[PDB]
Amino acid sequence: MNTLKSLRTTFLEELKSKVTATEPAGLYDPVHYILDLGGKRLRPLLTLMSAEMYGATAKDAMNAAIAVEVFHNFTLLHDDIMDAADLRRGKETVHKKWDVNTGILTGDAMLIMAYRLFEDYDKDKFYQLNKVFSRTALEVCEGQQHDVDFETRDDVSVPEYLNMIKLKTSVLVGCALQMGAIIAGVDEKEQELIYDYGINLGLAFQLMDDYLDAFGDPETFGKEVGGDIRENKKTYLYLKSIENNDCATELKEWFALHFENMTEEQIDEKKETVKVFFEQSGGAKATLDAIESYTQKALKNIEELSIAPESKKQLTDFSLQLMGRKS
Amino acid sequence: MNTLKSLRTTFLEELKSKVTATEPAGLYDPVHYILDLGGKRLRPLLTLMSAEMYGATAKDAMNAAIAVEVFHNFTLLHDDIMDAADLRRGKETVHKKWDVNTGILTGDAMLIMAYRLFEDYDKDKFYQLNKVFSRTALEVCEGQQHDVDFETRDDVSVPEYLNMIKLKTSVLVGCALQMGAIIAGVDEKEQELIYDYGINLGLAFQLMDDYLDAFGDPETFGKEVGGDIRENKKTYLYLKSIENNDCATELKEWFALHFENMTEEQIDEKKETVKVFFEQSGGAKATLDAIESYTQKALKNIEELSIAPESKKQLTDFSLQLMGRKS
Amino acid sequence: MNTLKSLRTTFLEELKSKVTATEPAGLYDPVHYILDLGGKRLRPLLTLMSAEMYGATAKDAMNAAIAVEVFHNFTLLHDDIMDAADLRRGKETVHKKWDVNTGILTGDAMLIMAYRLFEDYDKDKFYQLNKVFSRTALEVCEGQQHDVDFETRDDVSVPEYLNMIKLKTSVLVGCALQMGAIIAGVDEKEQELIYDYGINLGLAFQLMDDYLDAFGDPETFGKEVGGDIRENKKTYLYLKSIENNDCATELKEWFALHFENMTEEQIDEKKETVKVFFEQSGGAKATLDAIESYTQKALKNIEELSIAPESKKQLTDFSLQLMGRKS
Amino acid sequence: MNTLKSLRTTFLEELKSKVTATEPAGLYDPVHYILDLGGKRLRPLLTLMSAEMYGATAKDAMNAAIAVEVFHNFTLLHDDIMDAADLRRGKETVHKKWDVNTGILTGDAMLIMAYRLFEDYDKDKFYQLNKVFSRTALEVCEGQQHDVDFETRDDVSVPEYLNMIKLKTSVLVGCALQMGAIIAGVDEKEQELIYDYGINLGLAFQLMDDYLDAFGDPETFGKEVGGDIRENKKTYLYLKSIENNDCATELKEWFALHFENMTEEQIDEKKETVKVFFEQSGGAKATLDAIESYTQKALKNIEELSIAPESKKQLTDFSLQLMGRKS
Amino acid sequence: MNTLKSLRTTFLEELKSKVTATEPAGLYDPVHYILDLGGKRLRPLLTLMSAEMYGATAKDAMNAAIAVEVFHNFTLLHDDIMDAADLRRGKETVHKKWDVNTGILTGDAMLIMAYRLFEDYDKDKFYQLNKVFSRTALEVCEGQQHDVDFETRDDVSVPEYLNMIKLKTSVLVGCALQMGAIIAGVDEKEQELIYDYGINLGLAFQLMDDYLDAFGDPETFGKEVGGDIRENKKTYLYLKSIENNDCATELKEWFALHFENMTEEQIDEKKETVKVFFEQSGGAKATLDAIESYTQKALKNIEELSIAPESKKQLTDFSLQLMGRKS
Amino acid sequence: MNTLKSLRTTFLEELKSKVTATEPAGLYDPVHYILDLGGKRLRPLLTLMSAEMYGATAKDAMNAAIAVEVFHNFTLLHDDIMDAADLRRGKETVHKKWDVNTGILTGDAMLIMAYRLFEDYDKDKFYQLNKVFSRTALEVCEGQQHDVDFETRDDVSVPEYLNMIKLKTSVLVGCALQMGAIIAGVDEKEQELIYDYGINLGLAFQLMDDYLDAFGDPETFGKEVGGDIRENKKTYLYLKSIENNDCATELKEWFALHFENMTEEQIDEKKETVKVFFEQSGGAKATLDAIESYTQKALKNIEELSIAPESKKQLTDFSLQLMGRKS
Ligand SMILES: [Mg+2]
Ligand SMILES: [Mg+2]
Ligand SMILES: [Mg+2]
Ligand SMILES: [Mg+2]
Ligand SMILES: [Mg+2]
Ligand SMILES: [Mg+2]
Ligand SMILES: [Mg+2]
Ligand SMILES: [Mg+2]
Ligand SMILES: [Mg+2]
Ligand SMILES: [Mg+2]
Ligand SMILES: [Mg+2]
Ligand SMILES: [Mg+2]
Repeated sequence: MNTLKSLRTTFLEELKSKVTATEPAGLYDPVHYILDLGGKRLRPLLTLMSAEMYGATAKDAMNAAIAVEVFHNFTLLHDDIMDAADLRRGKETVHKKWDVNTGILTGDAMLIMAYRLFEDYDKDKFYQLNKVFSRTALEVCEGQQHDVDFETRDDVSVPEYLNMIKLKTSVLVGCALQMGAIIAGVDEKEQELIYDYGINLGLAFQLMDDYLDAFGDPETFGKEVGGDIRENKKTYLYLKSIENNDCATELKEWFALHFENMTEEQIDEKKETVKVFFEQSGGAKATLDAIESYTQKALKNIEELSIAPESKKQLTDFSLQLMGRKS
Repeated sequence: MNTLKSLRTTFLEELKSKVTATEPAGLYDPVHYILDLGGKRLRPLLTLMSAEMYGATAKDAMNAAIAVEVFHNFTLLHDDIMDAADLRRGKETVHKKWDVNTGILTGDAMLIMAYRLFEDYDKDKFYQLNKVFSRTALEVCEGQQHDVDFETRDDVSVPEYLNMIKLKTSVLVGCALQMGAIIAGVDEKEQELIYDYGINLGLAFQLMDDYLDAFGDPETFGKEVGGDIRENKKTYLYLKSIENNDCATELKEWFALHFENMTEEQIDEKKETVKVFFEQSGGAKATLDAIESYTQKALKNIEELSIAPESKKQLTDFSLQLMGRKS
Repeated sequence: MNTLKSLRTTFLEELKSKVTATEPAGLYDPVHYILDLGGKRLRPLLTLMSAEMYGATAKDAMNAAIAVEVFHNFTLLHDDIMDAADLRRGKETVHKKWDVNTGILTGDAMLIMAYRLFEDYDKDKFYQLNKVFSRTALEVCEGQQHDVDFETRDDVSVPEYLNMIKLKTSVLVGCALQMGAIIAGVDEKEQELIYDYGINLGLAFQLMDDYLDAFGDPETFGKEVGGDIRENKKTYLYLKSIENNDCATELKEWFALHFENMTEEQIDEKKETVKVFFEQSGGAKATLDAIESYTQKALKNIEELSIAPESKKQLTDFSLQLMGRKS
Repeated sequence: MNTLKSLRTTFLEELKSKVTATEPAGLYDPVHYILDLGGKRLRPLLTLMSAEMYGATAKDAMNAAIAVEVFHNFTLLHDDIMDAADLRRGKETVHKKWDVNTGILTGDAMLIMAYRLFEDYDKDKFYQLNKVFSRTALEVCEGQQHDVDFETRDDVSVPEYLNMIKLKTSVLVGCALQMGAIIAGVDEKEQELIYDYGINLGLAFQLMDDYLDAFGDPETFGKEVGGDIRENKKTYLYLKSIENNDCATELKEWFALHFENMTEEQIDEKKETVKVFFEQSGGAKATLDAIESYTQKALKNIEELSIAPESKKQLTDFSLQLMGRKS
Repeated sequence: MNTLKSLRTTFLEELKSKVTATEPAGLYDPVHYILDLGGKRLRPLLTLMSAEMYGATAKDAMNAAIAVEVFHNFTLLHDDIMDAADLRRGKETVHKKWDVNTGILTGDAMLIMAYRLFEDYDKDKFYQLNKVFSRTALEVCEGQQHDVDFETRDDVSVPEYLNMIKLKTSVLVGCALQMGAIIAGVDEKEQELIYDYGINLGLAFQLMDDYLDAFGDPETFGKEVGGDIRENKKTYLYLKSIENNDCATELKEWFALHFENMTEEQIDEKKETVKVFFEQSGGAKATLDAIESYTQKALKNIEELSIAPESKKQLTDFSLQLMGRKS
Repeated sequence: MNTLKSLRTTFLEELKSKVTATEPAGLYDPVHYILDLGGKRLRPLLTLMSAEMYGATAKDAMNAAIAVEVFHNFTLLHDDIMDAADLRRGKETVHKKWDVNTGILTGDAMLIMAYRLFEDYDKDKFYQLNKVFSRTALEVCEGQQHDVDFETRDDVSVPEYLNMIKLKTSVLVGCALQMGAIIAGVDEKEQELIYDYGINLGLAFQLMDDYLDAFGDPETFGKEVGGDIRENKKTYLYLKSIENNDCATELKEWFALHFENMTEEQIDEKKETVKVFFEQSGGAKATLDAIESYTQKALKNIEELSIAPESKKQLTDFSLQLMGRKS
């Protein structure tokens, strides 16, 4: 496959070229805004990489890659509204810069624009793309609802948590890879194998996000360190920490304090104290083990793909780099 | 074609049978709720009527008919949020019964469920259905944004108003008819002719809604009489009324008072006084003329369709009944 | 027994004489205010009537009678806060005239002042008075909590409703009568018999309040007609109405609309429509039957009391007058 | 007397055993919650110590000791509502964890449960317990109202401040000791002597709390340092500081700034600057002198009690330990 | 003097000609808006009438007449903000159409523009105009503050009420007349005589407004009937009504209910009931007597002015017409 | 001229003596409060200095000097309301200590009191004082509106910014000097020359305030460092910084974040980062150059005044000291 940097450069050129709606501005200005917040564009690049590895061009896969990115950004726009997020990537969220009604309607327009980007494909690929895309989009809705339901549950199991993050953050990784495979004309059995890789990669990636939310390096315009702790989100780190009967009661008591009932200094003490319980309980290590375990499962999936050994080496290195390890 | 009553009965059976997602309840309970608020189901029945007239069965068109209804209800769910509507058809809106975040996410899930209802069609019809559906859905978003933009404009032309209501309320009428024609295997030229009928019908229907909002018979759990007046919506009735230099200045002055700066009795006096200006200006008659004119255009479209004369008589009668006239 | 009018006159003299705390004004001004809102003073007069019937004087029972009234008013003060009531007996509630913190603290001071009014009794009666008073006060708290719990339950049984109104409104009727009996030196078996009368009377009285809330004559500064309907309170009238499978579904649908999602006219239509369902279902008649049935049970209790036949005739007439019937 | 640690251990066992109401949970769950927030339980242990010193057992005094603690916690529950406190002892307040209406009603239920804990005593002690308890409870209400009244007064005298803290925080110390003496069968003259000790101890203790609010060691989940300063509470420390005509004008000017008109850094500068004025004015020393003076008065009261010299040594040491001094 | 209608016509021409500032629009657009709300322009026309009667022209007095109107409108702009008025003369208030900050700043600009309209006068008249204008403007501020102070007083005397309405509404009537006299070159003794007429006229006019607020004919876009009653304003009508010991207690009790604690129907019942107390107490008649009495005092002032008997007849008729009587 | 310190001492004596209105307290208490917040009283002292330099006494100019200070404080009172300022000079703003309505009405009373302080001047000076005062006051209103208009403009030129700060902060400096010259009997040509000095001085002074807002030394009860940055005020520092095409895009992006969408730490990072862009762009130096340039223009104006060379040396030194330079 081409280098990430080469694919990203082509991708950002083709994005500007294929997303051109401008009028009415009240609808489309926020689409250009959210697509211009930058970053790694991991999801669309999985589509291009999959395509190349299986014999097609980036150029062939490009409209589908752009659908994936438009879709993902549609989810961020509605999610920022539902989560009352003020900033995304150091910039105002769409509903803050404009208004909530703009966020609702523009996000709706982006989901539809994503579907439209499939229309240049032949009838057979068009059908296959729409089918895995729609199943994935509806799964992402279910994952969102599960995550909301967990907010008022005091009894969430690790299996239920892994099912939720699979639907909410991993199926679209699978889907992005599967779409490149569809464009290359690969069969269903092969499509499912690359999909499965995407599931294990996506689960490792999200478990890593759970870990770094608590233990990650602070960035002022980056993700707040200890946001999950402050908001009492029951992530893999917390769920594993409370399996230890020594820490469980005083972890549950920290997770009973709302941040609106607390001063800055109380919130910071809660983050330092809960971080220490995460280490001492074995929860932090159990989280690093689960990330390691999903990454290995993803590497074994790569070994079984019908792609050239170069392609497996590139994918194996990309997977290790994504998980902050070295090649 | 079968009778409306026969099609509606089959439609409500097939709706219950084909929309079965139940878990998670936080996502899908509101889908069953909004689909159970009743009424005429005009849009899906246009799909079934189109199908029958051109040779297919209701049963063949049914999944597409249900897509149309799921789509329309998705738009009502987001619209009720954006318009802060408390009631729909005498019952609490989804965002009032549940919450705004439920309305946002459930509406997203309904748009995706609509797309999925195309999946049993052959690859050729699947392609055609998705294409006219997506273009229609994005047009409905544009119409919504235009209607929002008109709120802060003091200078809206009749042409701009007719373009907005075409996108917001008529293209989906066209689309519902065009989808039945696609299922019957009709060609693009014929599909566009039935689409065009739907445009003229949909414009007549919406101009009728503008008229009845001011002059309609009061229903307590029905549409408020004078809601457009209270909210200073610049509808066809107002736009034509202000063409009269005798009424224009004191109509613009009534339309400058926000209802939040007014007592009940002031609002009622504003409605009675503006209603009288609508009559005396010629605006009310000009609105009835435009409804009459669009209805005639729709009747001429029916005369040119490639359908049996029975089918034209049934459609001609359905069009007159819809516009509160007699056969 | 003396006439109600004679007892009430003595009672209001002794009230002014025995509740004299004035400083600090921020605490005690609201006590004088709430005790001066007038009405029938039913509860304290039951204490005086019980005392006389069993051989003691009004004067002997007076401090205990005043405790009962101070207690009852303490409950109204906290209840007006918890129910967000703006007016009581045509005048501002304590928390509206002053503030919520005044309502909380003054109500606390009134409960304690009630207990103190027992202190002139001999050690034996003091003990008995405190014991039935405290059990009654804690039962009234439980009844309040049950009524709150019923707000979020869709499944309340008639037995659970009768248990709630017994605790919330009837045990204090029983208690007021039992306290007069204690002051007259009557034994526990007799005390319980008059208590039981008070339970049946209190249940009849509250079932009558449920009936008149819907069907009572309007008083502008009196209880709103249809308040229970507007607030979707599941009272005996509603619980019996929904036993009719013909009315049940559209009663439950009316009871799903919050009044904050409705206009005045929608609220008035809901009250007229639900009132009609109450009649047509058999719920209204079943409510009048239950009032009749509790009143008869109370009359039989009177026949078994150890009091002079005069005393039974006076009590029998008082019971019928209270229930808006004739002697 | 037994050791504090031994009495506390027995007390927490007997508390769990004698406070068993669980249904309805909406009423009683918050009672178990507030009684489980831990700490020294000073007030109930004064009751047990008094009992032992005068010849009775802890076991005899236990129900009365538990009444004292239930009473005190009832006051904290209403006080946390009226003061808008978010946390108590590092945990959410009842009105934050549940709601305000829960706090109002559960607190009412706790006052009544306290009264009920007297019922196992003989009629003579029952009478005496209820009488000093009720007088104390009503005095605590008056002290609360005085403290509220001082918020809008610019003219509060040291005598008026000492009278307020006596009613609000000291009479219950007196009362707790007096109740143990009543259970031991001691006479009124002796009961008043131990009561008086409790008054002087309670005044020393509260003057110490005034001192430590400004000058105490910071605890993140403990009492905020400088809360009285931030809220402009006119405590003994401020009242003595303004007797100095050199500091008075700029102290009154600091005490004119609301914390809602200030940034964190302004609040911290106000606390550092006012703390310095407290030292330099002589106010801090005058506060330490008043604590010393009340402690000595309490020690002289101990010398005059009719108890064994051991008992006086234990009480003398307990008094010095409470005031953060050594034996 | 010219007819009111002739003076008003010249006045509205000269207003448009002499108030021409347009940029920046954010400052001056609201000046044109508030000056275009129409009505009788009584105050400026008093200036023109005074001028003519004493020998000058309307044209000479015009800039001063316009100052008076600009001043009066400046007071209405700030008053509408402070009173939270939504409408003025059937149109949105400046702070509702724009914002509060616009109302504050534009009103400030209008006071200054008023002062500037004196600048074409000779140095002697300029001095005299500025002096009576400034004293009047500061008196109007004092009257406003007194009216605010009366809101929290339960003890307002008729003398204090008459002093307040003199400052708030009458001194500017006096001032407008005095300014015309200054322009005609009249001496101080004569200027004070016409001023005094204006005081008695202005007091009659305001007492009439107090009367008509309760008893006036309803106009939907006019002054609310019973606004003073709803807002518990202690006007001459209420102050005289409570002199009757028969009505006083239940009038004070009606005047204790805030309209925010009341339903529409309670407010309407309060207005009907208080109106009846106003009649039956003698308060309504005492108000008509005071209006009659001030009008007669004004007529006697006219008899003593140094003007032609025509001028006295015109002024006498104008005074009677203003008070809704006939010539 | 006398020393600043000598003039300030006389000024504060004469202020206390000439501003004596006390009743009603609700109107005048806030006038005494805002005039007692201290500082340099630059503006009134310019009036006294101008008077002395041209031959009059301080005593002659004093009433006009006090008008200037009363006027300036009137503007601060309304400005603190419109800007929602909580503190002024370390003390609560008038609208926070009292209320907004007090701020509106008291500020109105202060503008009128200012005008009244001209009344002891002879008719010729009275006329000249009123005329330059009123033109200045109306210009200050226009400058305020321009500054408000700039909040919603993305396109503000340096010329438009300099025009706004001239009207908002410099014309009153000119005016204060011109009034002293009028009192000394100087001619219009000379009056305009001292006015012009005041314009250049006032522009230098305000450009210095723009500079020190970003780069000034922090004072806790002083002006917040980086307030203009936090509020995205487009001051000379920002306008010059964005002329550099290297910094412009990321400066505009920082200036797009509202502080309500940011944490403390994000605000502090924004201030540090924007401060660095101000230096590196050349904007900071260009601001120091413009201050230097206006100061030199002011020094040249001093050289051309018709005053004694002493007077020019004193004024030259005062100008350099004001701009934080040395003599
Ligand atoms: Mg994200
Ligand atoms: Mg997540
Ligand atoms: Mg609709
Ligand atoms: Mg519409
Ligand atoms: Mg009641
Ligand atoms: Mg009830
Ligand atoms: Mg505490
Ligand atoms: Mg305290
Ligand atoms: Mg008016
Ligand atoms: Mg008035
Ligand atoms: Mg300033
Ligand atoms: Mg500025």
